[PDB]
Amino acid sequence: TCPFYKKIPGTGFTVDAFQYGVVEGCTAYFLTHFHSDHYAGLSKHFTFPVYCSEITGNLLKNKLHVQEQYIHPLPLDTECIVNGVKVVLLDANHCPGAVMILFYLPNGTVILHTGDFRADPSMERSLLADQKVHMLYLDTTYCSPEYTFPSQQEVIRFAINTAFEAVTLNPHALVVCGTYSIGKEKVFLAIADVLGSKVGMSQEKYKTLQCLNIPEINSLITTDMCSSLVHLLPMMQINFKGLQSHLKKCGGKYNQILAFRPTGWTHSNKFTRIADVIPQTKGNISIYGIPYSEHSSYLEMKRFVQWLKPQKIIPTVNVGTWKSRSTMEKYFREWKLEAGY
Ligand code: NI
Repeated sequence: TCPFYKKIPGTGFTVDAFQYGVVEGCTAYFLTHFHSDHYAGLSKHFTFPVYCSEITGNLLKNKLHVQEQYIHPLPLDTECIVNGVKVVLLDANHCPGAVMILFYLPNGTVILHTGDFRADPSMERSLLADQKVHMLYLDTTYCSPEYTFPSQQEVIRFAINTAFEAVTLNPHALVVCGTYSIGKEKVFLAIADVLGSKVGMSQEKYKTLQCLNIPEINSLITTDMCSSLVHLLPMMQINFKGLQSHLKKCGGKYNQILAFRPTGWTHSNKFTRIADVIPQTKGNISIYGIPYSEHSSYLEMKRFVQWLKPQKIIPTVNVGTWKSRSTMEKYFREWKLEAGY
């Protein structure tokens, strides 16, 4: 049974609700982005209308096999009518294809559903500038003041400088970057660009990247591993055993691995500056964990919400415990008393 925070009142609409069978009353199923917790349930046997971005629709067709007749892609930043209701899709600054959805209800209420997002001041100059929002369905992944991490640009600067220095010292070093979903592609693309290399990967990951409308992608990636000195591997292989086993497969071309694990937040964030990050090392293998986030920090979240001034907030993440729900409600009331709405 579908929970309340995935339903849009006054409509036949649901958001990120594919794991509950046929939802009674649902005439259109929205999908915010192609991450497994959100698409859980979709397959080639789905027969209801799915609304999404172009990039998410390319992934639904090629990777899950959903038939074409049930995929409804919408352009971004454009007023669209769906089943008699005006909607807009906005860039969520999450992974490729990720959107927020503005719903203009027949009774005059306006609802923003963030999906998953990383709030940014540039959102204050989108179509959200133009009118009031009554209800906010909010990605609360990092809604606590301990969740701190740097800008994506600082993190990429660290990764590029780390890789360029290691390979310039040792032209026989290989760089490896872990992945388990779409998102975070700037990590491996920026490193391969500084090294003058294409990125090598499996056929399955190449297929996924070919769905993402990245300009000039054919110049950036390949399935020919031997030609490449930046390789992608599944995240589960990013450990000393997995990486040893990978170096054997390269036929004595390389004598050192430098590997990156993009994570979300980790408690090493509470003490260490990005500058000061050190790897885990065994022998000719070193592994860096780098805090590249595609969700809002506490501070970015609070600024967005204090600017938007919603009448009501419904969290979509951390909703399963009384303590998490209570904690989030306290911060929403602080923010409202501080800013005066
Ligand atoms: Ni996500």
